[PDB]
Amino acid sequence: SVGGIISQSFFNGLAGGAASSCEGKGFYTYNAFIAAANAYSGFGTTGSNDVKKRELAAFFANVMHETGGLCYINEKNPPINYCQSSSTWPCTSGKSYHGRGPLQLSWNYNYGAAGKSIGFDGLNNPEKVGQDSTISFKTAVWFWMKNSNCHSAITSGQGFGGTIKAINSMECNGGNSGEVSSRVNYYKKICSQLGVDPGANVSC
Repeated sequence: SVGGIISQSFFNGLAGGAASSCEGKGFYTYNAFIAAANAYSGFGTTGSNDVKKRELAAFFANVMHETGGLCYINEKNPPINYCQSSSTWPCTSGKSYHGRGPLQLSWNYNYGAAGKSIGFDGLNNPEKVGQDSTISFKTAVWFWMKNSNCHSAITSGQGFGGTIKAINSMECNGGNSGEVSSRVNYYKKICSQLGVDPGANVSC
């Protein structure tokens, strides 16, 4: 029922600010988002209308931050391949697990697990996250629901700030106040566009 809260018009509003030269423009699509949202039971369909609106606002605020406003698919000039040697999620030689997609999925161990959930080979074909729109959004909803405390935070009174803590706790408590402010600014704007109060515990 996410499409009832986030319309095509609302999504185009978010995606439309990206410069035409952004790789994300026309890659990050409403069709892909709605397909991804519906794939994970409870995502933006938990709680009252205000709770659902705040969860979706929280998801999009973090997505807007991570992608520079739905501009970037790929992490810029990644310094490493993001391989942590593992017997469970072995790195494929020659592949990079740099950030890709709406929440910048990174590291072999995360790609492996995402691929297992979504139905692609995360270790051998991490590039799919930057090539298939629906897979790309599914990695973000998967991370939100299954690989982090983001969903639990936003549905247990921890507010938007709890989602920041769930995603990159190093930013909180003065770690990087500019990064927190970036995420918060997006959250407040999106809440305003959805006509929902941002709630408590907005920052961290």
